[PDB]
Amino acid sequence: MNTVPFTSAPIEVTIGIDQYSFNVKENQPFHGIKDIPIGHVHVIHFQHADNSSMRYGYWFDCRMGNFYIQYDPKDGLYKMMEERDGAKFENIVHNFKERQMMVSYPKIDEDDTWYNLTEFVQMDKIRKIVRKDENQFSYVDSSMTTVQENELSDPAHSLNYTVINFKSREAIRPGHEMEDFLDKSYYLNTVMLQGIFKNSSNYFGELQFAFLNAMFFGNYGSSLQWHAMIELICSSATVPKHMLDKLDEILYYQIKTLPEQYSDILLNERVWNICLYSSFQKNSLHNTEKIMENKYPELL
Amino acid sequence: GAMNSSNYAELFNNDIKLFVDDTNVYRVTVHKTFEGNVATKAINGCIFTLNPKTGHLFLKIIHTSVWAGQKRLSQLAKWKTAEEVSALVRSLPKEEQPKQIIVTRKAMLDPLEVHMLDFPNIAIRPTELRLPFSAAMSIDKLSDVVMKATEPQMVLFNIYDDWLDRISSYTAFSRLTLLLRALKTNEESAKMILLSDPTITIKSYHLWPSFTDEQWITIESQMRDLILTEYGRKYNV
Ligand SMILES: COCCNC(=O)c1cncc(Br)c1
Ligand SMILES: COCCNC(=O)c1cncc(Br)c1
Ligand SMILES: COCCNC(=O)c1cncc(Br)c1
Repeated sequence: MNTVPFTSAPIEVTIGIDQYSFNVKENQPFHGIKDIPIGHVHVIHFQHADNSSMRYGYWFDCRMGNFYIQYDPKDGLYKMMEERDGAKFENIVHNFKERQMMVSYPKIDEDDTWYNLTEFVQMDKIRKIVRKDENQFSYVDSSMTTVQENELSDPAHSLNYTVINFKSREAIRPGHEMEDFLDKSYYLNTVMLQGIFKNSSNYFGELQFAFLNAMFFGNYGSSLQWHAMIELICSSATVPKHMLDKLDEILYYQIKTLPEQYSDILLNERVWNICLYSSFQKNSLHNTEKIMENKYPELL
Repeated sequence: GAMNSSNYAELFNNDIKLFVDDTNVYRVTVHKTFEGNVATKAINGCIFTLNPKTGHLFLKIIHTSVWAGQKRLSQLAKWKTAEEVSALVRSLPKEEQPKQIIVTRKAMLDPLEVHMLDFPNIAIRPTELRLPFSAAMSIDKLSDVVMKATEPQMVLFNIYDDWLDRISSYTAFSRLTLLLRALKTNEESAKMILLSDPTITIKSYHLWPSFTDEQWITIESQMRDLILTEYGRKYNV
């Protein structure tokens, strides 16, 4: 079990760890988060008490380094840092562990929510989307724009998501205009799966990363990306059965986890009604359609 | 964006553009089967592609053979229209290609946009005007060439005849739309009006009769009366 230790909590902040969150008061004696499960990526995120603007946070994998948080009073945010001196860090952590100044990642043993939301998410793949190569962790916030959004303005700080556009020559084979627009199997299976993702685990991985950024930071372009990747599968007549079954589980847990009061902005009525009720795969997402109908029947 | 009353003069400026109307592309007669069911029989159709500035009409005749063995023909009709419009643009020298294509029904936007991805510099636009282009199959010479075709075929017309020699493109389009609106609301009356006086003839190379300026005024006046009338006969006003 791994640990993200904090130097101090100088400003009142709501702290997220994965799907958990807790409040820390200005100058409360808080020195981080312990018992973090090894084997998954994680996200630690932040909303200052004073300015609910800018949710921000860091995607990390504890197997890739010793990571600590120090508040920077110049840049005014909680910054993730790597400590390469592993004894200095283990000593720093042990002291805080002994003085019980750390909250415990509160995983219920029955609960597979986080695993189910992150099954295909990899730290090396996040690092080729969020480009900042000197660090092993990846910063994201509410206002970061996607590569595609900037086409329609700082490139270093963009979310380099996989550009999906249903009215593009990438998506539409000369001479198959009607065929390829009304049935996107070519674009899904040949253009995206076989030539970019290489397998569906990678497609599932960006889809999962997209949703989590959209839900944890209210990143609009991540929301657009998540819906686009859903719609590309649902609008394909020909999808491997293993991918349909897996998508159904993926979406089920995203819909289960979404805060009920955020359904409003984070769920696109058109995409969802299309995917569940008109698309080729309208009969292939039983678990997702059942939870959507019992939890958000207004949207439909 | 969309084309409406407020930007109506844009149709007669010097940027090449085309209207496209697909309302006569897919045409059926509906009939009873021996077993007392209903079936359709397709008849020939056409795409109505018009340069409003010049009066040039690119009438693509849609021969019933193109539906053979096809399913969902109302949806294929839109893509078939889009394919043929795209083909026509590609056939034109660059300096002759349109800068805008205005579709008269919104369901044509996506099919045309996808077929024109090679022409990112041609804007595909809808309109809010309720243009009467569906009535183009009430023009006898156009109905005839469509019904006689035995194969796919493009025929070129000037729907303004020689009018631009005497009036502007704004006035010629206004006349056309009034004639077409009349034909749509009451084809028989509209036609009786146009062909009453046998001294006025239709030149072999024209669609409408050779009216003098003064005879066009009278005609235009009678077509309004018809349209106001039929609006009463319809609404009892
Ligand atoms: C040269 O050492 C200065 C940087 N390291 C730290 O300040 C530190 C290291 N690990 C955990 C925690 Br919390 C704090
Ligand atoms: C190939 O573009 C770089 C990202 N590729 C992935 O295949 C992927 C996989 N999992 C998560 C994420 Br986030 C992306
Ligand atoms: C009134 O909202 C206009 C933007 N619409 C959204 O649905 C949205 C906006 N920002 C983030 C996310 Br996540 C969703």
